[PDB]
Amino acid sequence: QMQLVQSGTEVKKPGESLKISCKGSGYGLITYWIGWVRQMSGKGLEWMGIIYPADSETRYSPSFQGQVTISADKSINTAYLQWSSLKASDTAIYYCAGGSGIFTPMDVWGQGTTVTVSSASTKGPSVFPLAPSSKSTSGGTAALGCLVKDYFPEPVTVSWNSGALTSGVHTFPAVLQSSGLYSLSSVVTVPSSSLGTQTYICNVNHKPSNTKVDKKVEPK
Amino acid sequence: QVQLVESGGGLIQPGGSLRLSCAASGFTVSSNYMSWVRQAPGKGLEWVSVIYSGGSTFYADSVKGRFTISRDNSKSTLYLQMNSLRVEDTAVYYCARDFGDFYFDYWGQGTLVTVSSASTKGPSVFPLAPSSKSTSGGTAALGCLVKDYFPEPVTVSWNSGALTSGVHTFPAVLQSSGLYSLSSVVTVPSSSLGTQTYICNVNHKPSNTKVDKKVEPK
Amino acid sequence: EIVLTQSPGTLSLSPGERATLSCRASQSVSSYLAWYQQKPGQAPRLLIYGASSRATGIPDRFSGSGSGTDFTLTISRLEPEDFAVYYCQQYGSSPRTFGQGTKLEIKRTVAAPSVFIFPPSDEQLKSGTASVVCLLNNFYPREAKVQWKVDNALQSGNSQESVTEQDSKDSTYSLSSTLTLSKADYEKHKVYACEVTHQGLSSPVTKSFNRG
Amino acid sequence: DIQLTQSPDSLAVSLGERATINCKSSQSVLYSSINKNYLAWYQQKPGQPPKLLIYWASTRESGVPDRFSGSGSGTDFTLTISSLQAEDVAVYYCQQYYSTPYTFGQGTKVEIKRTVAAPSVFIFPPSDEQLKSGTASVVCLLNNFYPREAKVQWKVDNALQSGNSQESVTEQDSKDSTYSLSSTLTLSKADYEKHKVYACEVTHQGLSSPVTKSFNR
Amino acid sequence: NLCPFGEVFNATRFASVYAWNRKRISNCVADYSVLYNSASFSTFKCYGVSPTKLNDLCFTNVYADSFVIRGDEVRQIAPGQTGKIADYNYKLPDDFTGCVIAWNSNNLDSKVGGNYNYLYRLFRKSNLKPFERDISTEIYQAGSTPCNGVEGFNCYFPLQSYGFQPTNGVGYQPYRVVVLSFELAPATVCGPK
Ligand SMILES: *[C@@H]1O[C@H](CO)[C@@H](O[C@@H]2O[C@H](CO)[C@@H](O[C@@H]3O[C@H](CO)[C@@H](O)[C@H](O)[C@@H]3O)[C@H](O)[C@H]2NC(C)=O)[C@H](O)[C@H]1NC(C)=O
Repeated sequence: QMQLVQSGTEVKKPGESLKISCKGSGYGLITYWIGWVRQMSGKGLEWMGIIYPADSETRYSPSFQGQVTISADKSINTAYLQWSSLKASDTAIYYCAGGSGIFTPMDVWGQGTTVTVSSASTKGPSVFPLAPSSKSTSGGTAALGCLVKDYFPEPVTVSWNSGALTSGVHTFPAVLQSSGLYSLSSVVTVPSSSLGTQTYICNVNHKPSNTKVDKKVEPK
Repeated sequence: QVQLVESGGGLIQPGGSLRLSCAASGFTVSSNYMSWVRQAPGKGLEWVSVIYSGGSTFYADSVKGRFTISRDNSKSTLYLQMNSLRVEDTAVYYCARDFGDFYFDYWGQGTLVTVSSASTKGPSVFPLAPSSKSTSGGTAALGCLVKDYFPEPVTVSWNSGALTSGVHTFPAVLQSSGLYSLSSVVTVPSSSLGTQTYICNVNHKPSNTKVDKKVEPK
Repeated sequence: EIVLTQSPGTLSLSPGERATLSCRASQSVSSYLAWYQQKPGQAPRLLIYGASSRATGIPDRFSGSGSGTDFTLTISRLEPEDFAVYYCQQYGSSPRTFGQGTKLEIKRTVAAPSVFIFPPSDEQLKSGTASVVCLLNNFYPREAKVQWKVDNALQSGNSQESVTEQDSKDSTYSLSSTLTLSKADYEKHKVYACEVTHQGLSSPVTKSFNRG
Repeated sequence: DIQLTQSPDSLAVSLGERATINCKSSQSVLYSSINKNYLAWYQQKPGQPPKLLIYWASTRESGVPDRFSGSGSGTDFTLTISSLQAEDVAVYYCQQYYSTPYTFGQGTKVEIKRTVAAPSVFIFPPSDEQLKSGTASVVCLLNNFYPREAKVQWKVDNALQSGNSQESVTEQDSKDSTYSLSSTLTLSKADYEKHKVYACEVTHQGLSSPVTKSFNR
Repeated sequence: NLCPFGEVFNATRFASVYAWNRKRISNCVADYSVLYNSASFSTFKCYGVSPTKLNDLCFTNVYADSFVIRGDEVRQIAPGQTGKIADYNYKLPDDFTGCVIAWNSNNLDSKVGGNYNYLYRLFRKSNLKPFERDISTEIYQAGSTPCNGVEGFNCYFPLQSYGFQPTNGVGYQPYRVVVLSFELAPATVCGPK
């Protein structure tokens, strides 16, 4: 069995260079051809190229013929994907896939590397409460949540009661705003009789900005 | 009732991209023909594109290959992507509900797209002070001068909308410097200059400019 | 491509009359025409679909006629809520095309303009430019002549004019003539006069001020 | 450049029922001498890398359960899931490796079909904290509804809002197979305080008439 | 023994495009020289088959599709085409193998003061699949409120009238269109010799 592990998430400004990594381990490394697949957010899978690491024979897709460079270091069983000058159009998640030969299916896949190319700079999130009310109550159920707005880059982890409250929570996917920053909302479903007894706090953590906010929500 | 509200108009350099949104109410977006029609300043209406109830899209020759019309049923909005924009594309783009590719029975308020390599400039507001040369009989004339802003538009109100009778806001005129200038005047009795305070509210959304200029008699 | 020509280009009738607007096409469209009305600062409104069918919410006084290459829009009982720009659009052959429009003007009694002049503000002078604004308020008809005489010398190439739309109360016009000069050139002259010629004036009206 | 188009774009199959996905090739991917089509099928669950299910258009990969089956030859290929289960919710791709460059299909979305569930609509006025920063956000929540298709319209004083709202949809819940949607209306304080009535209107298959949740500022 | 091609081409009245007729031709000898040697056709587009060789071929069946459209709409009767006629009335598959034949029929189908009998579908929420016939006359619901089968606001009749007139331009004039579809099992339709 063979395993592929990729490098970490990358956030870069346009025009910079980038080199993501993909290292393999297990048995049969000598037979495996290493490919590279681009998947833009909300779209399908695009094949970019392939390489046989032992002699570095590279095949390029005509779409990605001159835009990227695919290399390999057989000594460390690592394949590389390079950019000379990044563009915002390159913002996608890149997988490296392994196949035991050319013209063979890709059976081994890496976890994927998220690449964000943007003019924006690291900005901490602003957390605002979504207080419950009669407009948020349907009988015995009351809806509350938090609004995480104007942060960059992804990701933002949101927890409720320090991870204790996990049923009924809905953390909506981030939306890239026209200002270049991300916004996110997380909501919870709780009994309407616990409003005055239970205290509900949302935990927002943004490691790129090193921001930790514990926002408590309560009826207004 | 039917509503068509537009968004997205503004200044953009030639060769840039811009998307126009059109929220629709009172009918189902997916089930109706809808078209974008643009009107250049002093040129008249011109059809741009249409999207059929079945999803087919058709475009005009001048915009084919650059414009893309699309709909979002989940959000009840009609879109118009405008890539590789040109200076001649500068027009007021209207959002219209099309009755079977024949005629437009409902129209949106319209949004203005300006394509130029010129940059956004904030307006300067100057007082037009009432004086013996600005007062005739019992009637007085005052105003504000909104000069050197780009691009359009600029809205002017007096006393935060409290004064609407006798106000005349002239259409903007493009000066030789490439910037716009505008004047707005009101007609008030000459007995109110000492007691009443008159303030013109100039707002330039493209520049995010807010000016509450006060005019005083001389 | 098919070209639609509207005649007349502009038209100005008194309230209560009948306004007849023609609309001729390159090829025959077989009554596949539509009529729209666009008031200033507003979107076009559908008036008549087909050659003669009336859109919902429009009074019976609006009537469409004609077929083939000749079409007519007749507006009876002209009310001041009318008097906008009217377009005709064909939909017989792709691409659909519009007419050049027909401006509709209200006609009223002659009103002499009220002429006011504004010297440049001291705040503007600190920036380095001087603007002299001459105002013609509430006049009819629209045709007017404004001249800038500085020290009895006619000015050219340094003035711009702007005209408002017809008023909704007295149906008059307003015109502003702005003379833009550098403050250095502004201090080189003493008398700034604005001479106005209009039908409602027996003789031209001159409004002037002295710098200082 | 072999083109692969797969239909349909989205699929709705109840638990335990049959799911069928077709894949159409611009040219034959059949290797004549070896008598095997160079076609593969991939499964990509949300947030996870693609997983190879079936290769050579009929041969299952090791560990793939028996209910996944591939069929077809030449330019026509079908992926069949009999007795569709909850864990099978993913996007499925058909990939050709007959000749470089490798190409994929546009993907087919597979969801669990459930009975029509109307959304629970909740409306949140902007917090007093957010107003002090100069912006106001109104959040409208559509909770536990099916199918995913729904319409949200923002009207301020019965005036339709355009260009100032954005929406986000969660994935299908793994227990009740419902969806949740949030539409956020963002306004400046100056624009927010010039109006009184803020209404969120929801149109959905499970609602006989559109519902409206509103509040007065 | 003689295939009834004349009953299709020389028909006194053609069908509307939304309700296009299809003639099944089987168990007969088909002479095509009457067609490709003619000079009455304004369009004889053939895709994937050679009409001049049609007298040496054996098929399983031949389909004859008849309808009337405008001149501007004749271009829509072709594989991979979009438009009101192509999407809502008559759609050809992208892999279409056959011939599209059209000729001007202003003499037979245009009446003084119009015809108003030839119809086309104007409203439909999805495009037709190839070789699909939709004869529904249900009121088209353009809004969320149900129509209850009465025309009104957001409730349109799906069908529209062509209204062919003799004085109209060539594109506006009616055109009779016959679409020949060849299907190739035992062969029941063959040409001479
Ligand atoms: C439909 O009706 C038309 C008339 O409207 C028929 O056309 C006739 O077709 C016959 C076929 O034998 C023609 O005869 C041939 O004429 C040529 C000379 O042009 C000659 O080379 C041949 O040996 C033969 O005699 C005939 O002229 C023609 N007449 C007209 C007035 O067009 C047609 O056959 C009918 N058929 C179908 C299948 O719809």
